[PDB]
Amino acid sequence: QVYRATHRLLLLGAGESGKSTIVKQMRILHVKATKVQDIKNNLKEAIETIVAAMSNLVPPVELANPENQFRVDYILSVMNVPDFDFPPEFYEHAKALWEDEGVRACYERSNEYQLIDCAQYFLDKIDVIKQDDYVPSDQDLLRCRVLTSGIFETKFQVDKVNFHMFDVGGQRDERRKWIQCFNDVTAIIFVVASSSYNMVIREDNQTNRLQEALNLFKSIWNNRWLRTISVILFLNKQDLLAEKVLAGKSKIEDYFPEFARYTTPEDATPEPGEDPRVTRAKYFIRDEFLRISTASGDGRHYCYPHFTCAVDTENIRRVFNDCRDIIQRMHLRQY
Amino acid sequence: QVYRATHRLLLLGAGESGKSTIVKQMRILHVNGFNEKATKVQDIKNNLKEAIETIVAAMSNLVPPVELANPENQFRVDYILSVMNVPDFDFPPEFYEHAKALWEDEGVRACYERSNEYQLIDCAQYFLDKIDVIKQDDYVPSDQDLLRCRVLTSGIFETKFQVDKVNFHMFDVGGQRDERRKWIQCFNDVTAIIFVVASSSYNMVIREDNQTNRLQEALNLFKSIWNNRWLRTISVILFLNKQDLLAEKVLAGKSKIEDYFPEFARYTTPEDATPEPGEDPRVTRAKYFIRDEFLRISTASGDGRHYCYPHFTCAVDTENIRRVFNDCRDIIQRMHLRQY
Ligand SMILES: Nc1nc2c(ncn2[C@@H]2O[C@H](COP(=O)(O)OP(=O)(O)OP(O)(O)=S)[C@@H](O)[C@H]2O)c(=O)[nH]1
Ligand SMILES: Nc1nc2c(ncn2[C@@H]2O[C@H](COP(=O)(O)OP(=O)(O)OP(O)(O)=S)[C@@H](O)[C@H]2O)c(=O)[nH]1
Ligand SMILES: [Mg+2]
Ligand SMILES: [Mg+2]
Repeated sequence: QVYRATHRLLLLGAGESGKSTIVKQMRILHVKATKVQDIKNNLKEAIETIVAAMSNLVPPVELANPENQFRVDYILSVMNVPDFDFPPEFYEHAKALWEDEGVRACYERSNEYQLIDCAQYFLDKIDVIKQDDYVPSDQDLLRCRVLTSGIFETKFQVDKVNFHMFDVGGQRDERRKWIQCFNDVTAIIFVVASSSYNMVIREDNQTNRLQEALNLFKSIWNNRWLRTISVILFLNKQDLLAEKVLAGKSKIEDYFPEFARYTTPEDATPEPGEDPRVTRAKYFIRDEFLRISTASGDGRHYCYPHFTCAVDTENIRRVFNDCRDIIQRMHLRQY
Repeated sequence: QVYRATHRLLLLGAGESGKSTIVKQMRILHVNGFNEKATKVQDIKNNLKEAIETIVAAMSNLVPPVELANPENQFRVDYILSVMNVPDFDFPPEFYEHAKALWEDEGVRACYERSNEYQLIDCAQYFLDKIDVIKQDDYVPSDQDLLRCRVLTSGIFETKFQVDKVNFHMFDVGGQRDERRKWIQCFNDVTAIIFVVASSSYNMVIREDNQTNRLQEALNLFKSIWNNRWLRTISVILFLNKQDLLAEKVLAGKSKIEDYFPEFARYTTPEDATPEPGEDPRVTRAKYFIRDEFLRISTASGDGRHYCYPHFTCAVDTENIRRVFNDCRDIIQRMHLRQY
């Protein structure tokens, strides 16, 4: 009985797209020692990855300061070892490396390798993290990355209405377990890491990320079990997408040729003073998905897109509240 | 200094478009007070009287004229027409009963369905359906009753409210051609314009000259505003109002859209449409077409100095307004920061 009365929302999307970051935003709105481990862990992974990559790129990247070489040597030594003790000498080698113009130049070419999203975020606050009395903020916990293996349900009430939300693992190994969640689903929330148009998936290091998303979305929109189900599509990481468009170093055209003839829609509503180039790039990415969503469905289900930033509490509070009504509609449309 | 920190909003739009109704929603949602209670009951009564009189007055004046389903209902029509212009109408028990008996007459209903050929108020059927409730001595208006009620706006009224410790000064104006002269008094330091369009009026003519199409008047008014010199930098949040009335009208198909806006016959529902679950494709098509007519004007000038943010609304529906206005708060703040 309570079963059918529940608003059952299923988060889907590839890996590192923004799924658990959405759940975290839900707990902060409607609902620590291990967490500092995870934050310290992300911090270690960030630096190892950058320094490890310098001598593997083509052309390779060398240190701006030859005298930093011993620090590279340390980082690479303590690479994959058992439960690392995080000595003080770790925090200073990491900081000094991060300030090196060559370590940075390798960071700028990070789409050529597999770097985590929180990388810069955490590297900018090594001095805060290292303190004994350090207590992670709400934002730190949002940025913190922990890969999801398994199915995690999160229950929360909003204006007296109850929601049960399912977070899954995004990578390929995990997609098998998804079918275990298809029962009585009110709405699917599909998340997209929009800024990843110039990157490749971890699984095979060949498949374009944005492409993987488009296919996974195609598979979802046409799934035998989800014919009736409507999809709320978060075109996420708007902040990163913008920055990349404004940096102008990696072009969307090179990865997606069709963008060359693309023109901003007549009904595109840009943010106050938003650069025209951002507008175009963000609406292009949107229209890549709507092509798929309009191809089938026969009016049995619909796609409702939104531009989001999963790490922005006020953004996720706004977009989520603006959906509470259609979700109710969809639930009554199921009865 | 306090002047520059507040969020100034200006309700623009034609007569009977829905401006005052949006204002009452802001009060119901953000200000304190159940209701003068006595003055309003009188307004709702006047509303009821107008609808009934208007409908029957029209029967013989329509072409072809409509006749009573039951001829025995003639003394009723005779009464209604005989108390047309009484200034201090006492509302005797006799009024309510004649009104209720004619409203159930198939012929009067038939003339109601043809109200786009004359001038009938929005709340007609709402108040006529509860004539019984309205006549009791202990009759007190519900929120909905107050929202459906129609009073002409003759001036500028300001409503101040707060959401999340943020202050909103909202100015309501008169939409009829007569009042548009006063509009410049509110153009000072305005943060955003909310423009209300009565989507459903595609088949009606304005009161002022009984000739100009209400939707064309709204369009022309929007062009005037969008291209006004004092407003070159002020953005417009477009409320496409009367969606409930639009859908009814379209689902009935008794008066076609193309018959008033010919270009509709070659308009195709955008790829990016997001219909409500179980929405009739016809409805989705009509409502986007109307939205677009307005966007064609907004995208023809402005040069990045201001933009248009369209929304589909039903002002008499508190949840609809609550939701829509909340969705707007962040860009209203952004508009203000952009001004600094
Ligand atoms: N800049 C920025 N970072 C974001 C945004 N959304 C997510 N991230 C960051 O990206 C990372 C990946 O998101 P996360 O929630 O871990 O992905 P996921 O889809 O749950 O990953 P998985 O379980 O399938 S492997 C986290 O570090 C997170 O803080 C966003 O909009 N902007
Ligand atoms: N059913 C329905 N009625 C509506 C809607 N919006 C407004 N109305 C009705 O339309 C009528 C006019 O409302 P109002 O808001 O006063 O117009 P206005 O813009 O203030 O008009 P003016 O002051 O310029 S003359 C009222 O009867 C109101 O109840 C809506 O979305 N649906
Ligand atoms: Mg996850
Ligand atoms: Mg008014």
